[PDB]
Amino acid sequence: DKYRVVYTDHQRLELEKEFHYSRYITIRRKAELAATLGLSERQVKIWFQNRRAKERKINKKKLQQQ
DNA sequence: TTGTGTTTTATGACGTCC
DNA sequence: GGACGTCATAAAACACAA
Repeated sequence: DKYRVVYTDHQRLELEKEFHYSRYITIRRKAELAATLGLSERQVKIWFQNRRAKERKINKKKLQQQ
C-alpha cells in the first residue's frame, strides 16, 4: 500500500504548462502526455481535475471585494 | 524543533452527456 | 456505455511562527 507519491518538478513543470493551454485534456493529449511524462492516464486525469479545484479555490479568494 | 496549518496525491459518491 | 465532471475527504509531504 502506497497512499501517495510526489511528482518530479519536471513532471509538475510539464503538467502545469499544459493547464495553461487548456484547463481540460483531450484523450489524445491525456495519453500523449501520460507516456512522455511516464504516468498512468488515470493520474494525468485526476491531476487536471485537482488542478482546476485549486484555480477555483484561488479565484474564490481573489474575490477580496474589500 | 515542533505542532499545526496548508498543499499535494488519491479514492468513492453521485451526476451529466447524444 | 462508459468518459469524464464536480465533490467531501484522507493521509503523506511540506512550510514555517512560537
